[PDB]
Order: sequence, then structure tokens, then C-alpha cells
Amino acid sequence: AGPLSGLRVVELAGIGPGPHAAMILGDLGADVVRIDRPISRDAMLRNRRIVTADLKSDQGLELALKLIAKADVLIEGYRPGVTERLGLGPEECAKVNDRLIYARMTGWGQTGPRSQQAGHDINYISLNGILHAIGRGDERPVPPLNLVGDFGGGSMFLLVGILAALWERQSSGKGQVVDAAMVDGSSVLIQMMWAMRATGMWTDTRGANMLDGGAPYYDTYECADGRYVAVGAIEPQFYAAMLAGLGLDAAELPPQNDRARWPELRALLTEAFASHDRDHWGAVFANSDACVTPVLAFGEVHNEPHIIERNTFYEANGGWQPMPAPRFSRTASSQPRPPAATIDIEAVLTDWDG
Amino acid sequence: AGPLSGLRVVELAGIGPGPHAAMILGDLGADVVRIDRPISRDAMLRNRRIVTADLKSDQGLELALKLIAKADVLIEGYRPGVTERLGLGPEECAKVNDRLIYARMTGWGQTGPRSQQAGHDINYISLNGILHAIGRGDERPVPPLNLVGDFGGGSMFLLVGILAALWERQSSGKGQVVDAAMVDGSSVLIQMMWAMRATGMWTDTRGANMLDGGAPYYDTYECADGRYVAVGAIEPQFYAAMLAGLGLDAAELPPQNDRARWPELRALLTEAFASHDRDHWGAVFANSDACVTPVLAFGEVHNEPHIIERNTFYEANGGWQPMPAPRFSRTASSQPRPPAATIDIEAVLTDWDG
Ligand SMILES: CC(=O)CC(=O)SCCNC(=O)CCNC(=O)[C@H](O)C(C)(C)COP(=O)(O)OP(=O)(O)OC[C@H]1O[C@@H](n2cnc3c(N)ncnc32)[C@H](O)[C@@H]1OP(=O)(O)O
Repeated sequence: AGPLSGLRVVELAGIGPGPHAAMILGDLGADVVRIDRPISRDAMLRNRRIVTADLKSDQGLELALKLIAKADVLIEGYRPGVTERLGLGPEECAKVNDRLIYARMTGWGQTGPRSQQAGHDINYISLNGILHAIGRGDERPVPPLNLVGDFGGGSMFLLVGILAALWERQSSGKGQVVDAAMVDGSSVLIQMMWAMRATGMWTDTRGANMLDGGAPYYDTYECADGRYVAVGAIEPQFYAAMLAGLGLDAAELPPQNDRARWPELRALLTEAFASHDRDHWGAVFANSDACVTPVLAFGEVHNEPHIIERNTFYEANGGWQPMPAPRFSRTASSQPRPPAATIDIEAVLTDWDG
Repeated sequence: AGPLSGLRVVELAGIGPGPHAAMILGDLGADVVRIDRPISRDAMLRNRRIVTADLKSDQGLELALKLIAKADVLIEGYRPGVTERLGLGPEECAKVNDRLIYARMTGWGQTGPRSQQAGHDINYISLNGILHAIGRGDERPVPPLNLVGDFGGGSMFLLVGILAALWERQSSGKGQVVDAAMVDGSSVLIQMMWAMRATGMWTDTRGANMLDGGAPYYDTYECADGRYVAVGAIEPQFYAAMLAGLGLDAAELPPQNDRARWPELRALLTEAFASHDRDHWGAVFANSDACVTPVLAFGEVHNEPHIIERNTFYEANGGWQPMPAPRFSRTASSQPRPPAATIDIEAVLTDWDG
């Protein structure tokens, strides 16, 4: 019922970015058919029909191509050359469907010296300067989960490519190939730091910048109960609101942006936040612009009033999952359909007329 | 010359996610016109025309509405109510252009108890469980820059909503409002962790999971020269390739997934990686499936062969910037146009026939 209602998508079962992009398309209403090798508990596989095919068999190849011939989009996330070998490369698909958006999701891209090399998120963000910039200054870099390569710089770019190529097709009548490399997407994702580096506004020193934890006003603080708050009071009026809530006299602290005295400033804020529990600070800063928020663990999220009231999550047999994002005022997305029994590929073809 | 050639976008100048979204649209060929308060060194404002208007004045409002009348998309990233008070709210824009995609970029969303509160990336990811999950276990949480709220779970969800709504418009003939809240987008961005929590595959203990640094085969290691490599060898055949490169006998190490002995395993891997410099390991693992990559600082990226060969970056002005992502085979994006001088708003209208 979302805005992608009517869109047909064939997804070749992979890991990480590919199934996440296919999930978001299905979340928004697309008709997504996932082909796996011959009832899932994986909530990521919500909003699909699952079928199976031996793509290396004559029958399996034939059936996939029939499906693809009726699709708008194809997603694959194998090594470059894998679909080519199978007879499912962009050139073969063009023969049956030149309107097809052929979406290729990789870490290293379709070509280049590392294009054939295995890897995972942490590898892709290692080569482009991102990982080096994450973590405390006095320790080795820490992975920001697989959030930056696989998803922000991976599936999200695949999604933009797919939907952009669909817009182009309104006018040209034709599809094309989208080459989404996580090493590329995540670089554009961090374009801000590349821009700042050029003007002296960001340095290559880990943990010593405005947004990486180096600034006392942009970091977490441990409270009296051992839980945490997040402070993000960058602008002077918000920072002042923060000091006001803590009851600290600005005249007695270092200037907010005197980096030479940041340790002094941080020590004073640390003592202040440590004096009470996390929930105390929620009360103190209620409806303020102080940019002070509780750092909630996953399992406490479903109790936060702002999360509850906006229905950011739903209960999926077992536990909470995120509702579709973003939101649409007229063609709103439905609550996701849970994973279901595998069905027969020929049933899908009858439906699709292929 | 990219896939979005022909698309008209009005951007109301803001910070963080909004300009990043508008940047990507411009990168991919969109005609983007940014209205600012009455030549930039900010590389992010690439691929724009900049104009100026006092939106609080009669004239400025009239001129903004004439421009918006001719647009496909409007991006705004102020607090809920701000454009409404201006006379630029969705209901006003709909009177002059019911095909307009009205894209609203915020942290907390358009409603709810936190909806009027100031904040930045760190606050948005503090409330939904994400920040709590980032960093070493023995320390307070560390922000993953502003990569996860502002961009992966922010601008990129704004982009997916804009382009999805443009798809829907093909059939309905109408636009609608896109409500992109960083608290929601970033939650869908981390859907994999919500799915895993339900099946016992992810815990709320920071630094103690497969992908957060807890696993010895998915983390960075410091080398003889104080520089780092990234290991990402999750799959057993990749892990074996890693140990082969290290010259370690698998028979003499704890099993890869015996978590009880992970400290022992990490101690042996630490001793191995510590015995030579980063670039030694870079060489040893340059071509294998071991998932071991050198961790490059921003300043080194431009020297990495895979980065060079694929033109992931271009030289803009005294610095590298990321080329457009993702890539398109038929309608490829141009090298970004640098920020140029402000132009007169009527010049844009003349051009757009406003
Ligand atoms: C920046 C980082 O490093 C990290 C980040 O996360 S950036 C993301 C920041 N968060 C967000 O963007 C969420 C949405 N926006 C906001 O919450 C807020 O804009 C903010 C907290 C960031 C800033 O707060 P603020 O400075 O009080 O701005 P805001 O409340 O949006 O109002 C902007 C005012 O400028 C005006 N304005 C904007 N463009 C104008 C123009 N061209 N002419 C005249 N007025 C203009 C408006 O009329 C509005 O005035 P009013 O208060 O009278 O209604």
C-alpha cells in the first residue's frame, strides 16, 4: 500500500546489503520475489515471496529468466562475473527485458584490482579512510557495526540507484545497470568530512574532532547509575541551555570552543553528569534545547514515549522490529508482512503472466 | 547528465541531512536550486544554483512560491511548524503545485513529545538503541561520527522517499509529503540487529557481539608500526586463508567460534599482526580471500590502487572529494560542478518559466 505498489522486483538471495535493499522496496509496497538455492525466522526477510531454483540447472535458469522478463528490477550481490557465468548477466537479461533495472550490489565494484576479492563491511570502510576515523584516540579503531558499509553506504545507494534509474526510464523507456559499490557509497556518505578536511575543519587524528567524541559538548557521559546520556549541544544557545540545566556558571568554565582547555571542560561536565542518574537528566532537560538525551539500550527503546507515540516499532511475533521509513502522507506503507512458507515459482509466473 | 537529469529541486538551506540529500540529487543530474538567507568553500554545496531570499518578507515568499510552483521536489529541514509559519507549508504549496514532492527532513519527526526539541545526530541515535551499541565494552559509547543519523538513516531515507514518491506520481499524477525522521531511518538502517536480537543472535552488551568488535575475526589489529589492519574473515574458508597468511597452525589455536576462548584467540592474532608493519600485511593479503585490509587514514586514500583505478575520488580544490555514487551504465553522472556565485532568483524563474 506504500508508494512502490505495482513495482516488480526479483532478488537473488545474498547477504548484507542486497536483502536490506530488497526489504525496503517491499516495505514501501513493491512486489518482491526472492530466489534462493533449493518458514524463515529472519525478520529481514519480511515483505517477500520466497521461491527456490537451482540456477545452475537448465530448468532453474529458464524459470529465473521468465521471472526476470516480467520484473522491473533485479538485485544481485555476488562477486562480479557470477551472474554472467550463470547466464543471468546484464547482457542475457537485456535479451528478455530491456526495461530491466539491473542492480549490482558489491563492496569493491564491478572492476578494479580488488573486484574479485572477498570482504565484509569492515574491509570496505578500511580502504577509504572511514574506519580509521572511528573510536577513541588512544585505542585502535572500532567498527561502527556494519552500519556504514553494508547499509548507509551500501543498500541505501543501491536503492537510490534503482529508484533514480526508474525515473530515467519514464522518459527513455529503457533500463540500465546500476553498479553500487560500498567503497563508493560510503565515501559519498562521508562527503562532509572530505569537504571539512579541505578547509581545515576536520583532521585525520582519531578522536580529536568536533563529531567523533573529541568535543566535550558532542559525546556521551556516564551518570551515577552507570547508564549514559548523549550531549550534542553544538550551537552556543543550546550549549548555554545545557550548562543552565546542570546549574553550572559559564563564568567559571573554559570557553566552549577553547580546545586547549577541553580536558578541563570535559572533567567539569563529567563530575556534573556523574552526580545523578540518567533518568534525572531526562527530567532536568525535559522540553529544553539543551540537546541532552538518554542513551537507551535496545531493550528499553519500546518504553520511550517518543518511540511509542510515533509507532517507530511494531511487535513481530517474538520481538520489536522497525516500521517502514520514511513516511508518506497519502500512500502510507503497511505494517510489514512476516516471512512465510516458500511457494512454487510457477505460481508467481501465473500471477505475473510470465 | 546522470539519471535524474530534468528533475527540478528547491532546497531550503539547512544543515546536515538536507544539503546532503540535495547534493546527491544534483550529483545524479537534478536541477537543484538552494534558497539561502540574504562563492562557497563547502564542497557539499556542489551541483547547485544558490539564490537568496528573505522568506519572512512578502516579496521573498512570493518569489519562493513562484519557484516552488515549477519544481518537482522541495527539501526542508527546519523544525516542524517553521515552513507553516512562513506560508510555505505543504497545504500552501499544494495550492500552487499538487505534483510537488514535499520532503521534510528532521531528527524526531513531524509530531510527538520530542518533535520541537533541538538536537543533532548523536541525540537521534541515542534514543533508538544504536549509540549504546557502538564502541568498546569497557568504556562509554562512542559516536560513529554523524554517519548513522544524519546520513545513513537521514538523507538517504529522504532520498528513497523522494524518488519512491516520484514513482508513485507516474500513476497518480500527484505528489505528497515525505516525512523522513532520522530516529526512524536509522532504526530501519539497523533492522538486521533487531532481527538478530529476536533469534538470540545479538545481545545488548556493548562490544560483545560478532560485528561490534567483540569477535577476534571481525576487528582491527595494531601492527609493528602502530598502524592498523581490519580483519573481516567471518566465513570459515576466509578465516582459514587469514591464518594461512599469518603462518599460524589452526591445530594450535582455539576454534574460531569458541567464544569462551576468544581472549586467547585474540591474544595470538595480536602477537601475529604485531610482528610486522601494516603495509607488510597489506602486501601478504593484497589478493587473497582472507578479508584483511590495511586501515588507511584519509590522507593515504588517494594513493591506494583500487581507489585510483575506479576514480572513487576527484580533485576539487586543494582536496579530494568523492565522485557520485552509485554508478549508471547508460546515463552516467558528470564530475560535480563546484560551488559558484549566487545568482538572481528571477534568472532561475526565467529559465524555469516561472
Ligand atoms: C550539524 C551537525 O553536525 C549534526 C546534525 O545532526 S545536523 C541536523 C540538525 N537537526 C535537524 O536538522 C532536525 C530539524 N531541524 C531542527 O531541529 C532545527 O532547525 C535546528 C535545531 C537544527 C536549528 O534550530 P533553530 O536555529 O532554532 O532553527 P529552526 O527552529 O529550524 O528555525 C529556523 C528559522 O529560520 C527561518 N529561516 C530559514 N530560512 C530562511 C530565509 N531564507 N529567510 C528568512 N528566514 C528563514 C525560519 O523562518 C525559522 O524562523 P522561526 O523560528 O521564526 O519560525
